[PDB]
Amino acid sequence: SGFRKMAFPSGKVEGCMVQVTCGTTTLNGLWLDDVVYCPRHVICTSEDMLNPNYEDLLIRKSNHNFLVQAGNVQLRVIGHSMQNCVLKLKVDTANPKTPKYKFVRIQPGQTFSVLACYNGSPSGVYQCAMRPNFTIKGSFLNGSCGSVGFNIDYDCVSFCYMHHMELPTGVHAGTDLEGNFYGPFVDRQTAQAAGTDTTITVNVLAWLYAAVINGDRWFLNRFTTTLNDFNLVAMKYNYEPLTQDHVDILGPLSAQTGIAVLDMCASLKELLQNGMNGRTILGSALLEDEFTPFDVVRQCSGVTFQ
Amino acid sequence: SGFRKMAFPSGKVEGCMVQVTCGTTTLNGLWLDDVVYCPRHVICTSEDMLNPNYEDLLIRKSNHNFLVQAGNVQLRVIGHSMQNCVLKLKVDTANPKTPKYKFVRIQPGQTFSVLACYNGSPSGVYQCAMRPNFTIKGSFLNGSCGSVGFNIDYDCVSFCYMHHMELPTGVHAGTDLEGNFYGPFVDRQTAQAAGTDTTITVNVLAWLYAAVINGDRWFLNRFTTTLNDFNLVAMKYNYEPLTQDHVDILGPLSAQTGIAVLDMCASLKELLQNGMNGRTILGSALLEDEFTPFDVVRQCSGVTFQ
Ligand SMILES: [Zn+2]
Ligand SMILES: [Zn+2]
Repeated sequence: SGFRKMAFPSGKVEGCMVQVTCGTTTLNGLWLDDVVYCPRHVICTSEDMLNPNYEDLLIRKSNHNFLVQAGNVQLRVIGHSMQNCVLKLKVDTANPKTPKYKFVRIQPGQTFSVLACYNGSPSGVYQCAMRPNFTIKGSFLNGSCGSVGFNIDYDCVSFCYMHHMELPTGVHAGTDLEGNFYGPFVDRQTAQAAGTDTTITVNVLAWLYAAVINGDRWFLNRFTTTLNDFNLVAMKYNYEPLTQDHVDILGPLSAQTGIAVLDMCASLKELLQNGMNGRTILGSALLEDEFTPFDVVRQCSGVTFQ
Repeated sequence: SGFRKMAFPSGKVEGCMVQVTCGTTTLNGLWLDDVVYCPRHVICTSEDMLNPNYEDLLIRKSNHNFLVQAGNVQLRVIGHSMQNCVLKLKVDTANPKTPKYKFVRIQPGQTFSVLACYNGSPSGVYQCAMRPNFTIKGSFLNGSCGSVGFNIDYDCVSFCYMHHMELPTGVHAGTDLEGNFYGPFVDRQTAQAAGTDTTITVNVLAWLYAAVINGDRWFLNRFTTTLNDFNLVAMKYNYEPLTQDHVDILGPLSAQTGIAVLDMCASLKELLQNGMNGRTILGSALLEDEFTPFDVVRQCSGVTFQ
């Protein structure tokens, strides 16, 4: 029993973290097989980030300008190229600690673990979610760029996020491992406002199921609702509209607990309209939306990873 | 910027996890040098846990009855002994992945990371705290016994917790790595009620400093207080009494932010007496007490680990 915000074990990713330095700028890179992936703004000075022309800046860089250090060992760079907003540094040595891995572009509402790193060294691991407005709410100080987000399925690490930017509002933006930003953001120090931070309804419901499974049940009520009726309430409270696809994904949790998805929606409706009256659910005083239905099933059954 | 509940990178501990089976019972062990540490109730049947005589049960076990598997490899057990509530299985092979390590018995209010494991395989990592009543609020399903809690200082893993028991109230009890339970709990399936779950005042204050550093400032007020006056309020709200030792530990955070410890206490006093009026601090709608002052300084400065 008990339910915690839980990150994936980070060892497989720790073995892939390297330091990348170009000129006066040092951030983190990801070493997989014989390629190191890092944010392209490693080639920028602080002044460059106001309006960088990355293709022109990269013309002034050669392979030997990219200093790559894996712990104490220096890696030899034998090629470099830019793919969207990431650089791919080809090195002459395959990472012997390369895990089975994939690159995946995640959807808003999906969760992943972040291994915060500085100077190529891991600092901590935590869980977060791709917000509907394509930001993440992380913990990143200067030097953390190139830290990555990931999911693990048994023995395969699916890399989904590379950190690039902090918005002036303190939220975070980054890319997939193909270098494409999530959302409209760009690797330029400019005005970039985030859209509405909408709540991930299907994740709140999954978390309510997790609560019931663990004995927090005070919020269950005698009511039901419909998708269209619930969504009128979701709109009022800046929740994502619930779809039948979401209802289907919650099916296993509905089956396990015997609480129909729409009955749980009616519990959520009352919590939105009335608040939590000074009480808590799973140690939280607000509705938590960074557990997916798959996260809940995983933690409530005890799935492991090779 | 940003502040997250962050666990230590778990790779060093992942390399120490093994599966231990005795008879029909399987849990987790910790393999360090040529010793495997696990809960002694691995020798119990479910029936035994109502009133086990561990010394009598262990007389019926030989070295070959302790099956120890590190991933796919079987370890050869060449000796066994009981130390308090843990078993020490001597094996014929030193763990080649043994990190620099220490065993430490932590104090209530201190935090640590837990690597939840099943069948010797890591499942997830999360942060938690030793509660003042010597329980922890974890995420442990059947099979998770022998999972460990730990802190990391640069390259040295300080192991502080081994999981043994879930109380009927759903909280968790365990031992240090010398086998001594935290608090009054015993490895017997009996009536064991936990004392008052008191809030860790010094940690709440540290977290308020973290909030200010990150721009959440609405709760600062025009007031101050004294230690004795604040503690009258702490008592009313089941908070730990604040001592001058706590004030001293918060000194660096006071110095950095320019907010005197007792002024922050007056902010906390008002939050306790008036609530949070439907607002949030660092994404929480309640006062968070599982960040230590050292946790806050670490995450706000970006310390890493070899
Ligand atoms: Zn950067
Ligand atoms: Zn057990």
